[PDB]
Formats: sequence, C-alpha cells, structure tokens
Amino acid sequence: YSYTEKKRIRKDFGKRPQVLDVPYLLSIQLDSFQKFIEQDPEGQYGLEAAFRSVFPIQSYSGNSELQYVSYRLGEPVFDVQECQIRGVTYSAPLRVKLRLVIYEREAPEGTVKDIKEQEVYMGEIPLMTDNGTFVINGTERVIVSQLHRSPGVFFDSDKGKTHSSGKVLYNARIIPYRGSWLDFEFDPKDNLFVRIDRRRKLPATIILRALNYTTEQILDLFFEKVIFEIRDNKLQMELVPERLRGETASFDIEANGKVYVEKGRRITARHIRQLEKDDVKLIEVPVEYIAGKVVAKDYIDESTGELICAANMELSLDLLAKLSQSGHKRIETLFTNDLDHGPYISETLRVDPTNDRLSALVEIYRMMRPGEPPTREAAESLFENLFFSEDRYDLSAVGRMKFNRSLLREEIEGSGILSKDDIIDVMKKLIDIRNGKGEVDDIDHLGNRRIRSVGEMAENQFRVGLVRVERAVKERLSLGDLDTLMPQDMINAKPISAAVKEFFGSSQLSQFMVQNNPLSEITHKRRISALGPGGLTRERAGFEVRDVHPTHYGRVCPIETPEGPNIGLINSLSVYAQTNEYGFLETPYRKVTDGVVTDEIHYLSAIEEGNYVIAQANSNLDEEGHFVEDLVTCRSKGESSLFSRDQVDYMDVSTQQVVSVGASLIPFLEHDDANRALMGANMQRQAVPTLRADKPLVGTGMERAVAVDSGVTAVAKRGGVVQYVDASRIVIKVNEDEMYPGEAGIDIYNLTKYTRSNQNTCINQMPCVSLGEPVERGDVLADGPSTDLGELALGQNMRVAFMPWNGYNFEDSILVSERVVQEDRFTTIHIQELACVSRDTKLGPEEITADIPNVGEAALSKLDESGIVYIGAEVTGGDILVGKVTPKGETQLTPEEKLLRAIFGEKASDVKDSSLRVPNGVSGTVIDVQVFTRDGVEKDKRALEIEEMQLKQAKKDLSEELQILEAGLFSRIRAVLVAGGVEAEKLDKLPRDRWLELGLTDEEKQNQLEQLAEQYDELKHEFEKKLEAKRRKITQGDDLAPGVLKIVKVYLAVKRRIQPGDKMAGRHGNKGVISKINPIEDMPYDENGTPVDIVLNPLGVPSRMNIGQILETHLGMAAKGIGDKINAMLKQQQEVAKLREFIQRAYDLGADVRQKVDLSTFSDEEVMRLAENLRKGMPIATPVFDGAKEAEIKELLKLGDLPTSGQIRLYDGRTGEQFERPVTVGYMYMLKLNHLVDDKMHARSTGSYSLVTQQPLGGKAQFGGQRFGEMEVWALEAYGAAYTLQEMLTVKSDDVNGRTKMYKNIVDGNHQMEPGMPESFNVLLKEIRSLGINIELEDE
Amino acid sequence: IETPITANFREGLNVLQYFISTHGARKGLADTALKTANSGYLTRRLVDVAQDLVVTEDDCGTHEGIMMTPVIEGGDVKEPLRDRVLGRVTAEDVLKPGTADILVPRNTLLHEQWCDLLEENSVDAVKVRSVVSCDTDFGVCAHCYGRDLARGHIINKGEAIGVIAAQSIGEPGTQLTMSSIQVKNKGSIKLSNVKSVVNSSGKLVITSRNTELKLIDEFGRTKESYKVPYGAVLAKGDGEQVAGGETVANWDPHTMPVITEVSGFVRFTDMIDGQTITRQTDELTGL
Amino acid sequence: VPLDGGRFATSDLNDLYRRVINRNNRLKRLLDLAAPDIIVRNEKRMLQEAVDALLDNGRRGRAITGSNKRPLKSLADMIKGKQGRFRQNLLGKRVDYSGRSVITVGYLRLHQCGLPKKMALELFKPFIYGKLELRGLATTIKAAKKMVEREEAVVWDILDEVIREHPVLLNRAPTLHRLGIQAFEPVLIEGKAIQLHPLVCAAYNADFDGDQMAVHVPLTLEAQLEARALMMSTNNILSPANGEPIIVPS
Amino acid sequence: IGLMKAVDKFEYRRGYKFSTYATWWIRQAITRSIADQARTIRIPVHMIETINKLNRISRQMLQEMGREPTPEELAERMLMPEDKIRKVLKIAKEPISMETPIGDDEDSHLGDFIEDTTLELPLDSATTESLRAATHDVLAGLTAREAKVLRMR
Repeated sequence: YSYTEKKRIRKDFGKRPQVLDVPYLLSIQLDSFQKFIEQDPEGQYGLEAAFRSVFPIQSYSGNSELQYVSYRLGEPVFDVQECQIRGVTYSAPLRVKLRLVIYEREAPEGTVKDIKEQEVYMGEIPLMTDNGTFVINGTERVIVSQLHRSPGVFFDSDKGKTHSSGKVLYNARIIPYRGSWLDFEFDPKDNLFVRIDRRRKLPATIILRALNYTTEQILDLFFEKVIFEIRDNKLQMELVPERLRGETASFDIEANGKVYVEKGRRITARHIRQLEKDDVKLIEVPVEYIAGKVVAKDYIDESTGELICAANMELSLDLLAKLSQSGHKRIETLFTNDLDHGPYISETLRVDPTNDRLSALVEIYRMMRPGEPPTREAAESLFENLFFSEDRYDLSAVGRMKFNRSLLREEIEGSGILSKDDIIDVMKKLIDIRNGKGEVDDIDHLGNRRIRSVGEMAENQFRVGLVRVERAVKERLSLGDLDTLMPQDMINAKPISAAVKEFFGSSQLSQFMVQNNPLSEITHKRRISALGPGGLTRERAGFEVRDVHPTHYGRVCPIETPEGPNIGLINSLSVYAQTNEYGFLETPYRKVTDGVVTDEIHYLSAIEEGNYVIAQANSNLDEEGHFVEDLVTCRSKGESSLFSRDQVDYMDVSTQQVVSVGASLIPFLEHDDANRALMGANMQRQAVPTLRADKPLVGTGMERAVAVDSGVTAVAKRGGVVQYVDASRIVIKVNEDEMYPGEAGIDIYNLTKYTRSNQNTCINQMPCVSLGEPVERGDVLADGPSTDLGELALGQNMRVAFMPWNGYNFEDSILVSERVVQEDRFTTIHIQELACVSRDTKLGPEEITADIPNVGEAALSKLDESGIVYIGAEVTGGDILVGKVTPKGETQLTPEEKLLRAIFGEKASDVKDSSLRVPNGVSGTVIDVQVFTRDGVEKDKRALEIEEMQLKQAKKDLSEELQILEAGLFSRIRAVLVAGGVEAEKLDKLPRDRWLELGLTDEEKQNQLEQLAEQYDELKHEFEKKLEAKRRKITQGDDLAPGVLKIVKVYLAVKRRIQPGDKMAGRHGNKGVISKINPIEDMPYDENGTPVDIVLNPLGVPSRMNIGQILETHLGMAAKGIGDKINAMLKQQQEVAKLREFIQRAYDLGADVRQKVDLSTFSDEEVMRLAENLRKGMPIATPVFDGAKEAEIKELLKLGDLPTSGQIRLYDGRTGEQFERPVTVGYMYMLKLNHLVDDKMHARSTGSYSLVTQQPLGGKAQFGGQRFGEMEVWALEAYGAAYTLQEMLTVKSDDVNGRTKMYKNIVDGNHQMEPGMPESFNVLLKEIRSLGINIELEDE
Repeated sequence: IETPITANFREGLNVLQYFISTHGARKGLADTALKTANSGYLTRRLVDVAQDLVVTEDDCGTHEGIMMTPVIEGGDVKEPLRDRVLGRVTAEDVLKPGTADILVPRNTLLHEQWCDLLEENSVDAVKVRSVVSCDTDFGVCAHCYGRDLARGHIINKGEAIGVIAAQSIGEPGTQLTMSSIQVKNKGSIKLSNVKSVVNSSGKLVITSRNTELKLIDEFGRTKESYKVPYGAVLAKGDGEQVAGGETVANWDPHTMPVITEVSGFVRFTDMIDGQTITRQTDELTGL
Repeated sequence: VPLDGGRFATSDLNDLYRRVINRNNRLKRLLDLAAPDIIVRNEKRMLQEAVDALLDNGRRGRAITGSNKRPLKSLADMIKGKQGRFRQNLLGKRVDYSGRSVITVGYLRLHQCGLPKKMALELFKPFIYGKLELRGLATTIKAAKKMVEREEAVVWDILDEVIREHPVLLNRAPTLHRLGIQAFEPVLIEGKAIQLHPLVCAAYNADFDGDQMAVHVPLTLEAQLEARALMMSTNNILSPANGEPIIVPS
Repeated sequence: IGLMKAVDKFEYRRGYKFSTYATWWIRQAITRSIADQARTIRIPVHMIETINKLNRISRQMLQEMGREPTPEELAERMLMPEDKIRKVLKIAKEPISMETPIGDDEDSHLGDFIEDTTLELPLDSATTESLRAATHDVLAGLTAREAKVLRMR
C-alpha cells in the first residue's frame, strides 16, 4: 500500500483477482499526437510522411526542383496560461530546411550548377497540452476520434430491391483513402456494370478494354476451354469428369464400349464416380448438342485470310460445316454453366457497344465529362489519372492490407496504386460470390471500421496545405529567376496555417470540451463519433449503423451513448480498448495453454476474435490449474455456447472490460436495466462540483484511476518529503535516490485557484497533504475540482427514504430538507466573465470613465476614479461594473421635450450611456478584472496599478524560485569545495561568499574553482534576462481586433444554493426535480431521532426497473452504520488496540474477497488517522459485475447492528406516529446536475424585435419571447378560441402599429383589441411580387 | 436467441446476459427516437386536409346514412353495438325485433338510455347518420356528426371538427410503434349466401366462396362469425342447435376440390392424350 | 446592417442582385461594341443562368456558392420548405408576453397553477403600470417603471389583485392534442418553478424530471373570457377523442 | 473585353507577337473588373492597391521574422504614417451572411440573432403620449394668449 492509501482504505468486494491494471485513459489521444510530432527518418508517420508524400517537387520543364531536407518545431512563444489569458491559440512555429537543385538544357546532365540551403518558415502547428487537449483562441477544445468505413474492398447484396423478381444483386466496391471510387454491380438480367463516383452504370467490358485487353484474352482469363475435335467424320470432345454437375443429358452419353446416361435423364454422382474409375475422356457428341455454345477464339481461313467466325459468337451447324471444310479441326469454346460458371461476362460483351481500347477510353471520357468532345490523348490522360496516379489516388497502407486480405493474398505490404491484376481479381471474386462460392462480408463489422484520431486528420490537412503550396510552386519555378531566387521569398505560409486553423476549430470533430467533471473530461476525450467529413449524418443514418454489433464486445461499450437522434452514432471506447497500428480496435485477452490460464496478455482485433473461442471472466480458476466445471461458457463466431476445458483458447482479462469508463462508475450495474443504465451514465457527466467534495460510500474502485488520469489533480512526479505548503504552493524535497547529480532536485507544484470553466464553474485545487509528511512517486498532492483524497467524488451522499410523502414526490419529484440547505451540501460556485469593449466610432472614440450622465452617486459608489469596480465588491443585478461613455449623434427634438428643456434649462451633451451592467437576477462578488489596451493609446491608472501588481508578482515569484533552486544547488556548489578536504572550522563559519577563497592547492582545485566561477557567471546572467523579458512582455502592447481601443474583462463569482426546481439525479437513471423545501422538524424520523433528508417515490423503482438503487441504499446504510459505530467508539477512546481489532474484523467480510488488508503492520498513529478519515462512514468498492451479493450486505448490516431486512419504522414529523409499514431508508449518492432552475427561468413582456420580419427574437440570452409553434395554433383553433389566436398572431408579434397601441390602451386600463395586417404577410407579398408573379388583394 | 436470461435483476446478470439484453434495449430506444418523427409528419398531413371541416347546419335533412354492426367477426366480440353507436344519430325509423315497435323518428341522440333500451332488445343492425353521407355543402351538419365527446350534448354550430379529429387520431401515433372449424358456444349454425349441396355421405357440403358461418343465439343476434372457403366439407347441416367444442367444418388447406353439384356417369370427355394431358399413374394405389 | 465589431451582414439576395446587374451591364456594353456573336451569346447565357440562380439557385444547373462554399439561398428558397416564411413565420410565430420555466409538483386546486412571483411582475408589467397609474401612486409611467425596478411593497400589493381572476395559459411542447394547452388561474408563489396540479399531468404527458413549460398570458377581455370558458382545466374533463375522463388519478 | 480592346491597339509593324501586347490588356481588364466588382462594398482602385501592398509586405515580414508584423514596424516598409495603416485595416470587414449557421444544426442562422435598432420602445411611445397630455392640460391651465403664443412658437 502507498502511504496515502493507508489514510483511507476502500473495502473491496471483488472476488476474482485482477491480472491487468487499467491502462492510461488518454493514451488514444497522446500517442496519436506523438506520432504526429516526433521525427521518424525511417518511419512514415506524421510530418515526415506528409513532406515526403509531396516533396521532391519538380518544375514543368524539369530545370529546377525543391528537396525537403528536415523540419523542426520551434519553442512555443506563449505558454498555455498566457495563451488562455490573452485568447491566442497555443501553437509553435514550424521551421523546415529545404534545398534547390537547378538543371540546364545546354548540358545533358548539368545537374550541379547552383544549390541553395536555407531554413524557411511555414505554418503554425497547435500543440497538445499535458492533459491531452488543445487551446484554440484561448478556449479549451478537444478533437474526438472518428469511426469511418475502412479503405479497401467490400462486397454487398440486395434484399428485395427488385420487387419484380426478388433476386439478390451482389456488388463490389473499391474505396481508397483518397481518390475516385470504383463500384462493380450486377443486373437482374445477370450482367456486369461499373460505376465511377456514383455515376451511371457502364458495362464492365469497358473497363476491361481500357486496359489494352482484347476479347480473346478477356474470355481466356474469365472462363475455361472446351476441346473440340473432328476425326474426319464426327465430333470428338475431350470430357473433364468434374463438369457434368447433375444436369440433363441432352444426348446419349457413351464411352469406348458402354452407354451410361440415356437421353433426357439426370446424371447422378454414380456416373461421375464410374467415369473417374474407368478414366474415359474422349466422347463422341452430336451436332444438336454442339449448337448453342459460343466460340472462344476468332478463326480465319489461310486460303484467303478472311474472318470466318469472330470470338464470343455462338456457332451453328453451318458454321461447323464451314470450319470443317476450311481445315480447322482444333476448336475451342467457352465453358458455360447454369450453376457454377455463369455466362455473365459473355452477356456483358453482348451488351458492350465498343470494340477496341480507343472506343472504350472515349466512352469513359464521355461518361465522366459529358459535353466536352473526346480527344486522342485527353481520354488516356484522364483514365490514367483516375486510378493510376500517385498524386490523385492512394489506398494507404491500411487500405492495401485490407484489399490484399479480402483478396486472400499473402502479401501485407503493397502499393497504393491500382493494377490490372487488382481489378481482375476483384471481378473474379465478385463473380465467385455470384456463383455461390465465397460469402458477402458485413458492413458494420468492427473489422471493417477504422478509428481515425487527431494526428491523422492533422496530417491530412497538412497534406492539403502542401498541395496548395505546390499549386503555386509549379508555376513559380517554371516562370521565375534561375540564380538570384531564394526559396524563402517564393513560398507562402498563409495557405498551410489557414487550412490547419480551419481544421482546428471550424471543423465538426473539434468542439468545446466539457468541463463539468473530471469524468466528463475523460468521457469526452475518450469519445468515438461516426460523423464529420467522410462519415454519416443523423438524417442519413439508418438502423444497421446504430445497433450493437456483436463485435463491440470489449471494444466499444453498449451502454454509454446519447439518447437523442444520434443514439447509435456517438460511442465511447471501453476501459481496456486499444488501437492497432492500422487503426482497428482490439481488446486484451489471456492465453490458455492446455487448460492452464497463463498470465501473459494478448491483444486480438475484431477479425481475429472469431477464430478462437474465448472463455468469459465468470469462470473460476483452481489455483493456476484448470477450471471448476467440465463445461465452460464461452463465445465463438459471434455466438455463445458451452465448451470443454481443452477447447478454450483465450480468457477475458477482466469483467470490467465490456463497459466504458463512465458506465463503469455505476455501482451494482448488473442489477440495472440497460435503458436506465444508459440514462444514468449519460446524466453522470452533468454533475456539478460542490463546495466540498464527498467521497461516494458505495463506489466501484476506479475513481482512484479516473481522478489521477484526468490530470485535474496535482500528482507528485518524484517521491520525497513535503517541505512547505500553502493554499497555492506545494514544495517537496526529493529523496537522495531521485536526485540527479546536476541540479538541485527540489520540485514546485503551483496550484491553480478559482478559474472560470468552459461551462462557468469553478476550478480550484486544495492541498490534501500536511507539513513534513512523506510522499511517493505518482502520489496525489492536491484534490481537483471534484475529487476527495484522490478519489473522484461527483456528488454527495445522504439519507434517503422510499415512501410517498403527501404527493410532494408525485411523479419523480424529490423532497429535500432544510438541513441539507443549512449545511450547504449542494451549494455550487459559478464564475462568469463580462466584457466591456471601447471602440473608436466615427462620431468619436468611446471613453471609460466614472463620469456618467443622469446617474445617482449611489450607483457610482462601487467605481473608482477610473470607472472600474473594485476587486471584491459585492454587486447585485443592475449595477454598473464599468462606466462606458459613447459620443452621441445629433438628436431630433420634438416640440414637447424642447419645451421642457427651455423650462428647466438642462442640456444633454455629446454623451450616451452604454456602460456594462450586471444582467438582472445575478448577484455575486467581483474576483478579478483584466484590462487589455492597444499599443499607442495611454493606459489608465487602473491599468497601471494592475501592471505594477503583475510586475511585483513576477519579481517575487522569480526570486522565490531563485531561493528554492539555490537551496538545493548548494548541495553541489558548496560540496565541490568540500571535496578534497573538509574545512568545517573555517568553511561553514565563513559566509557563502567567502568560500571560493579557501586554501590554495594544486591545479585540480583551480580547475574546479574556474568551473564554479563560470557556473556562477551563468547564474548571474541567466535570470536578469528573463526578468527583463517578463517586464517587457507585461508592458508590451496587446494586439486586439481592429477598431477597438481597450477591453475590460470582469470576472463574477456567483454562489448558488439549492432551490425547488433544480435537477437532482442518482447514479442509476433516477432523476428528479426538487419539489419543496421541508423544515427539519417536518420530516420522518426514526426512534433515535435522526431525520431523513431526502424522500423518494417508491413507485419509481419497479416500472423503471432500476433495482441497483435499492442495493446501493442498503450498502449506504451498512457503510454508515459501520462509520457510526467507529465514531461512537472513537468519541470514548477505549483503546487503540480495540479500534484496530474492530477495523480488522470489518475489513474481512466477503467470502473470497481479493485483498487481504492486515492492520498488524499499521502503527498506532497510522490506525488512528485511518479511523479518523473513515469516521464519517467507511467507503465500499463494488466492481461492475463482481459486486457484493445480498449475503454480504446482510453480514455487513449485522456487523453494524442494523436490521437484516434493511427497513426501519419511521415516525411522521408532523403528527408524530409510527407509519403502518417499515420503510427502507439508507444512504444514496445524489448528484447535482447542470440543469439549474435560474438558468432556465425566463419571461418577456416586451423587448427586442427581429429586423427582417419584425417578430420577437428567441432565447433567454437575448431576452426573446416564447415560440408559439404551429401545433399550438392547431390546438387553439381546435378549442375555437378565435380571439386568443388573433391576438397571438397580430398584436403579440407582427403588428408594428398594433402592438404599440395595445400597449397604450392596456396602460389606460382598456383591454380593447385593434387588429392589423401582420408584417410577416407584407414581406411575403413583397417577396412573391418581386419573384415575377402578380399578387393583389381584391378589395370590395 | 435460444439461450435465455435465466437470471433476473434481483440476482444480477452475467456480462454475456447484459450484452444480449443491450441489443433489445438499443433497438427499442432507436425505434422510439425514430418513428415518432414519422408520427408527427402523419399528424401534420392529417390536420392539413381537415382544416375546413366546421359544422355549419343543424340538420341537412339527408337520406339514409350508413349501417352499423358489431365486430363479432374473427373471434370473440371486441367492441359491441353499445359503444359503436353511442353518440350517433339514426337515419331511419329503426324498429325493435317485435314488428312495428319504433323508438326513433328517423333521428335521435343515442345517449345511454337509448343504448340500454336497444341492448335490452335483440337488435343487431342499426343505420346511423354519418359524416360521409352528409348532404351539407361546404361543411357538415350537426345531426350528421353526433353528440360532442368532450361535453356529451349535441355538437353546436361553429366548432371545428376536422382539427380535433386529426389531433385525436394522430396523438396515439407514438404508442403504436409496433383446415377445421370448431364452434365455441351454444348457438345456431347459420349459413349466409350458401349454395348448399349434399355429398356422398348424406351430409352438407359447400360449393361457393361467398358463404360465412354464423352463430345465432336464442335471441336471434349473431354472436360468432367464421369463414368457410369453396369446396369445404361440413359435418352438420343448416339451422342446427348445438353447443361449442365441436369440429363442424373440415377442408384440406392444400387440396382445392372441383366437386360436382350433380350426380351421373363420368366419362372422360375432351381430354386427348399427348396434346393437353399427360399419362401419369400412381405407383402405390393404382387409382 | 452593421455589426457590433465594425463588421457587416447581408442576405445572399444582395449577392444575386449584384451578379445579375453586373452581367446585365456587361451585356449592354457588349451590344454597343459590336462584339463577336459567340461572346454575346455567352453573355446572354450567363445572364440567363444568373437570373435562374436568383429565382431558384439549385434548380437548373449547379448551385452558386458564396465565399463560405455554401449554396446561396434564392428568394424561392426562403418562401418554401420548413424554413420558409409560410411555416416558420406565418403559421408558427414567435410570441410576446410569455415565459418558460421548469415544472414542479403542487395541495393546489384543479383550476389553479403555481406561478412564480418573479415571473409574474415581468409578464404583466404593463398591467402593473396601468393599475399603479390608476391608483395615482406614481405621477408618470417612467416613475412606475422605477418602482417596479426597485420592487417596492406596493408593486406586490398591486400584483396580488392584478393576477386574480385573470387566467393564464400553460403549454408543454410537443402539444400532441388539444389538451396540451390549458388555462389556469394563477397563484403567486415564492420560488422559481411552475407548480402544476398533478391531475393534469396525464393530459399534459408531463413528468417532473426536468420538463419545461411555456406560459402565455391572454390580454384582451375576449381572450380572458375564452380562456375562462373554453380553456379552463375544469371544462376539460373528457377527452375529445372519446368519452372516458382524462383526470384519472395516476 | 480586354482582348477586343487590344486587337485594334495592336499593329503588325511593331515587330512583336500578338500575345505580348494582348497579355497586358487582358490583365488590366481582369484587374479592373476584380477592383470594381467582387465586393459588396465597393472600394476605389487606389485603396485596394494599398491593401494588396500591405498583404505583400506582411508576407515578406512574416517570412523572415516569423511573427505578425507590428503596425509600428510596418511604417518602415510603407514609409507612411501609422494612422493610415490602421485606417486601411479598418475597412477589411467583409459581410458574411444572414444565414451563416451560427449554431450546430440548420436551425439557428445569424439572421435570427439580429436586433432591429430602429424602433422606439412601446414605453417610449407611452411616455410621449403622457407628456403630450400633460402639456395639453398645463397649457389649458394658462391664459389663452400665452397658451397660443407658446404653441405657435
């Protein structure tokens, strides 16, 4: 156990031992980007591959070329913190060194005439943070992996498309990584057709003949030969015995001396067996049997050299006579069969109108580019560019591998270009499938789907940028100078950076990263989507791509997915899922060797999982021997059955490997319906962190994993002893065994305090360690936003009673306490940012000042002389955070207001109030203000004071870093003088300055002294430069959008308590809304007096079928009972030994629980600390499918002196009498969901109106009205309320002079209606009238 | 799947059992998330045609309307005449089984009392006034519609009936995502539109397809209806008082006979071998 | 129209009109230049295509795209389909005097709904202005606006009697049938959520699991009378589909 | 159009090929067309020439320094006051659309987020009516001569 494990041990009910630990959760992103970052001179992955795919590039004349040499990523100019502060993308410059080679036509091989070596800069590459996310324009953002159909060849079929016949129309499909697509299709008439890029079907002989293929050789490749012989009197036919497959013998089949099958009789296998026995091959055949066959070769007579019968022609009796008289005994004919070898290709030649390669190319050109006349060379150029050009076609390594594997080829490597052999083999395979041999594959099979991660799309966009560059370099080299041309001035970095910026931020797959919880972080970064470029759409996707394929087992969880229209399109990979080098999901397994389950781990893809049989993790191992039962449940070929011990080949690594991380956090999952488990897992990601995290009493055991893998906590890199902590800083003196001999070896952990989230929630880290206590490597130091001692803690846990209470939990409503409100168990902090921008209007620049017209000094009390609210000033809705004044244009004065001006004499100056105000209903305290100002414009005194505060902070932290670094560097700076003689009488006595002037000796100490002097010179000159750079950077002008002068950012912290209306949910899909707040004395209490603080409807359990909440409630009751007994015996302090004995008895309760925690190794202080930590109630771990049975719960409740049944009698808080029946009450882990009530509260009497159609806007943000849809219009006209409809259509939204007078006469207390013509109809009239068709109104 | 989920939620499920159940869970969830879009489209299409249906008159004075009959067909009665005519208006002087006993002067509101009076008698066919038969131009009349269902009284003029009709039949769209004859109860074996004929065994056989089997109780109303195809064999005659549990009609579901209604010599006429027929003999029976 | 950041925004109709009149002027210039017949024919065909795209972009040939590589919408694209004026702006319309909030349970009577007090002053705000002017409490309407902005006790003392006997509609999207819209007599509650009588939940097909509710206030006497006489939940007892009641306890 | 304008300007006696002379005129015609047209808000040829020079100069600076060109640092290449550079950068705004899909699906265009800042609020109209009534009555409360002189003044 680690040292901080001793401080709180979570009891585990897992039975089966854990063999493989859960992997790092963010590896899918980190490794994918690492492949995009590192340099592989021999490997083809990332930037190297992208450059070598384009480079070298040559000019049109070949007189010059560019040679890529090397590339390097520069140091990022801005760190992530200042990138987020200043709203700039966190990126690093790309520097690439390339070469110039110049060729001259005067010399045949004048290669070396002029060379140019220089380093050119192009593009900005965004970086990946340590936590596996991106910062784009100062906003946190992640790129989710894409699941798309893999490149290669796939075959499909049709099920009832042709209703006339009902046949199955097989088709082949070639989809490269990039380039045009090729499809092969059948017809109901059994003819082969091709399609390029979903164009009109074209006969397949066209694509055959485009490859310089004659009819003879096409027929030879796609068919067999039938031997025809004439012995000057009759027709001799060479028979292959394996050719008469139960057809009808047209003629009387005979042999040398025997006759076997009579005319019009079937041929059974006995005749073929006998033919194989006697071995007779030559058989005489009649003319009637011969006509109807097609020839396989053109024939001419040598007498005159003219054609007799062209190939692919069905010969007749007269043709036979002509061939006989012409002296052609050797005749060859195609082998046609109705069962095994169909004449599909022969029919296709029949339909073919073309005759030679030129005609085929012309037809291809006409199909691809209709209207444009074909050309002798354009046709061949286009055909070559379709599939036989590297630039315009690529299958990629994965595509080539899948192509070869589907073609049953032994080669794995290959070329990304298509060959004649490839197309011919695909066609032969399709023809075989049509005949019956072979089987059409499955489209949504996980072996045919590929995972594309962020590095891959990044490299694709970089390739697009390089293509854009080449488009201009091709002409620049051809037309440019030959000697004075430097490569730098002829390249452009705008297209590459533009493409990469569009992908990073404007693409569909990159979206704002959810930051409500660490769990939301993990489940968003470990996300697989089937949308984006090259993927489906929610409208297009059908059903097959939504349902759970049997191959998802262990790769993609079937529980966690959105419930909306994209239920099947967004998934999340399982806990142990990984990715091939090709991009295919695989899952770990344990090999079985002759009934012995070895611990070595193997990773199998989806295509390899079906070959072996895999024993599930429900099997029991008899001490590394064999299984318990002779017959063991397994799965093979996508189906489950029972197999013996010897048949088993593989074993599931863990029972946790099917569900994802988010769905694994649910305790007692196996007792929950899948429908409710799905919604519970989805709602778990919407929890909101509380003021103080509360550990879940009933957990799963992977909270410790998700919290440290999320990166929101401060984990100790190197073990040591804590030396000094604050609420903001933690320092550790690393132990001597991790001290590198060159540096101080003292670490700094700078915590991040209250910071705005992407969802306006607080992020802070609080130190969970104390002064002077040991720490280990990989150990947590500061708890995250929603973590407790390194364990993820999404919500809180409190008493809950399942009983209907006066209808206040009528339909999934929640009844909540006043006590829970008093102790702030659900109070949350929200951080909001408000921006005030000052621009230079043509009427004059805007100014920020405290001088504001017609505003009382009371509203200005919270502003300084500069017009900015002070830090920490409590502010309510409607106040002025920053006073902004805009110049006012000329205003028209009506007679009455100018009369008023004359009466009172006041004059309105060139001023207009546009100051930033707190939005209504929002109250909080200003925690931070940030001012950015343009370079050149003078800074206000508030900006100056912020600047000097930042300067002093930078100086102080740089100096504090100096003291920390040197306090450890002295272990080398001082010790070198100590080497070769200890002078503690005079060395330590003198100050550190008087240590280089010690006793003189030989030259070795002189060399040491000069090296130390150089080191001190470094120390002197490495640290004033950085202080100067920081000082320059703070005072440097800030680049802003053109037209603005200064921007003021104000951060507001809102503390939000719980109210009737907030969404409360559990971990099992049982959500609800707070109905009423109950006084503490008003709720049910037990005989001990403790009142339950949550009351839940029992009726929501059975119909909803989420039983896991009952088991969780019983575990919560048991755990809190154990904690209560521990706390009761701790308040009296009987003995440390007595506490140790009781804890030890409570830690070994399961029948065969995995862990054996022994307290004899604990010290007295260690035991007391552990008892203190779980004084509030010992926490219990329950894996997803290895949880505690009811027997363990009963034993634990017996240990805690609690009823076995799990229910107790409660007394009503109002009348005070015992309820008729016992009521189940326990502790359940509630969650505070992001669906607040004040964020959804809205109302609008009269506000803004849209511009084109004069209707009210929509949305709470812009103070919009509610949408009265067409369904509600239908409802009103069904009621018959014509007047309500009339006002809802005219005076509410679109009567410009109607709504104003309705306002006026409502104020005058007269609710009279004055209809009008809606403006939305006038715009329609003007629009139709402007379309060219008259529209009028027939007045009386 | 042949292997069932032998376990339950109290005992928990295996990993395999959970994975198997997830198939159906996802199927149902996707069907729910998908087909209600089509349901909403159907509701919009329905409400589009029925815009102009507003009751305009009280009584168009039309001629006869439409017949009404219970749903006794198929099997047991699902909805009787009691609720299929509740709220309608008659079109003729419908009369009780006793002759010349008239309860309605060609139009009345069939509220509960009239339903009780009708079910007390043995009436099984009543002709009520329907919307399709209404002669009102540009709308319908109140009497051709019937009493309102939200109120219970005769619908008053001006109420838009098309919109409520479309809404009512489009609302449940979401919820609806997915050889021998044996008599069941005592009754009279009644054949309607029957071309009766006697077989060789003296029983009754059928030679038509437009005939239906009816079960008539002692009151006279038909209780059960069954279908008898052409060329079937019946073990009982017409108008036989028998109880349930007897196989009355027998017919081969595969063999369809061409049974001749008359008796006489059968000589092979107009079948010449080799041109229209083939000579094939049974290898076991010889007939 | 100008945007806040000094930018601009315009409909694609401006693009289409610029294109058609540019090509029309070029054709007019070409005609007086006695240009070769092939160039004049090309320009006439270009004018035909430009007007064709203006009237209906993706109908005859390839759809003309803008600077964002998306097809420019014609003036026939914005009167047809789901997003056109007919369905998005004529049949279904945004409305005024309305609000939204989460739905919670009620002790309430069948003809009452729990309306948050914070929403009530906003929804009826002109009514408080008028009533408070009539009481003579504030000299001018702007003074009354100041009072309702300060939330003095007088504004609540006016509200409790402004709302009384003034029915308010409640809407729960989707409104499958006629019962999705009902009128309730408001009662003022300290809170943030709409309190709904449990007996009408079955008709609304609403559960208290986070569902929203749209609230509408009828204005004129005819509208209030219609809400009281036809839309009141007391009037809606039997479903229009068939005679069985719809207030069955769930 | 440029080719037609160049055909008559060309003479064979110059001893040059037609392409050399026609290229200049074609380039001028195309550049003028892109100048006048191709923008919702037309900009004179002078100022688009200046913005093209700025784009070229910024590319040249970014090639060497690798950082964005500071406007104060652009004065050295442009040899003109840094206020002119800011004025030039001001008008680089290009109208986007009214139907840019601001949201994630085809349900929220930019046109629905645009407020009509030209309508007086109904409260303002009510205040105007009340002020008119107050002035009417208070003038009715004076002498007739004074009332009529104030109204007619």
